[PDB]
Amino acid sequence: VVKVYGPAVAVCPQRVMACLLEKGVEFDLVHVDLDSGEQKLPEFLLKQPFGQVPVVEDGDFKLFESRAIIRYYAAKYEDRGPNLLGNTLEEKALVDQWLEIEAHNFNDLVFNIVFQVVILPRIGQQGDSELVRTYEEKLEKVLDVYEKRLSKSKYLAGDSFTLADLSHLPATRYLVNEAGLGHLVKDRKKLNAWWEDISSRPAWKKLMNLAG
Amino acid sequence: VVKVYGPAVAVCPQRVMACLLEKGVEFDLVHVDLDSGEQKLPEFLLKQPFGQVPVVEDGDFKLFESRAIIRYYAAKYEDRGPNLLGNTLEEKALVDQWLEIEAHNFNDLVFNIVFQVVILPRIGQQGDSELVRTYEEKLEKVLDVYEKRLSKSKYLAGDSFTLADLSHLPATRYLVNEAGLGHLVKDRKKLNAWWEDISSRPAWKKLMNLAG
Ligand SMILES: *SC[C@H](NC(=O)CC[C@H](N)C(=O)O)C(=O)NCC(=O)O
Ligand SMILES: *SC[C@H](NC(=O)CC[C@H](N)C(=O)O)C(=O)NCC(=O)O
Repeated sequence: VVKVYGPAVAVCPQRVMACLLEKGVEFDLVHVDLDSGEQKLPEFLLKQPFGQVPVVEDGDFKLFESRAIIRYYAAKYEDRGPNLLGNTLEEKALVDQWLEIEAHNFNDLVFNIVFQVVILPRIGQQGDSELVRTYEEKLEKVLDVYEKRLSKSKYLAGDSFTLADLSHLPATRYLVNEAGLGHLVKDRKKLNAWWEDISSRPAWKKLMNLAG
Repeated sequence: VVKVYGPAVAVCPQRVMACLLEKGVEFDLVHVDLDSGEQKLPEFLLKQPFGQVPVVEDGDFKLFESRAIIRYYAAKYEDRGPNLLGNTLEEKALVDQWLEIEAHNFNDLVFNIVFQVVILPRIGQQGDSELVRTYEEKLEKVLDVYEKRLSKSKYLAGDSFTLADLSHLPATRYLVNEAGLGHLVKDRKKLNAWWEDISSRPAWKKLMNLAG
């Protein structure tokens, strides 16, 4: 059975969990206590040498980097559940393009907003409000491009839900809830409808209700 | 014929060019003048809506994000030239893992060092030397993990050259030449041998000699 390492409430393990749930892959979650620095202990560094989560162990196979992991399980269980990769090479390419947009243009801004507004105060530290404002300004412009895309396509990589949409679920949920920046989605009609659609998927609702 | 947009001397188009050369894919390079802001003009924003390079046009197919593009051509010409993806799903997964390590752990530090030390002075601006030092400190620790990996494997994803190694070529060359930080590679025996190997590949030598 697949072992997934990391907290269920953290963005990066959530991305992996969402894919496994969508694909109907049974897994065991192994909590890693990030606040206390368990991820930097020698024992865990043998699993993930950069001292980050997630990492998966599946028999004698080990893999880390969340977006590598979701690609692997989407392919390994390609014929089970939803088509998360696309079929033609050109369809697959658009999924890859919007995964790459997620992983830099979007996440570099969004995860750092969540870090400053949510993570730091939770471990008793002050966030940098002026830095957060610079991120917000940049993110408006990034999300204007998302809105343009979603005016022409139901989902980011085409007319169906794929890894590209899935990969946005964890950081976006923190952005529009704990971080109080829901307007970035609500201000944009197509983006908002996309968000309310993908975040209502049964696999995601399951994952978030368990997390609290 | 494939059109690749961007300067031949820029890191991001170089990544794409290296893959096309390795796969024996003919292409036309269309220079985009980044220093003067051509990439932010309406005409180019129709090609790449985030105002960045590269973007490729291949008949009626358009694609951007450099790492999506190299995945696409590695698959489209899978049986031509080198096996850049891996064969089994588990082999493919390790290529993906080390592409993801490149794209955040490594590149977030390396491209920002190159930005500060090389790009900014070239457009008449001062780099932030103290910020560069913080990047260097972090990058030593990242490259210690690369050294550990390369002590156990000839290349990053296995015993053969793949997209994972290829994707490191452009930013690493700037790091160890123009940025004057060659010691980060030279200090590490396995990493240095890996670098001198992959950067001596005919496709890469071709690309860099043309660039000047
Ligand atoms: S969300 C939890 C953190 N993980 C990562 O940042 C992983 C990023 C990788 N690029 C990936 O898997 O996608 C984490 O472990 N935070 C704790 C820490 O000490 O960094
Ligand atoms: S290296 C040239 C710059 N491109 C990118 O930063 C592209 C990053 C993407 N994530 C990718 O394709 O990998 C560039 O265009 N610089 C000029 C600018 O105005 O940003």
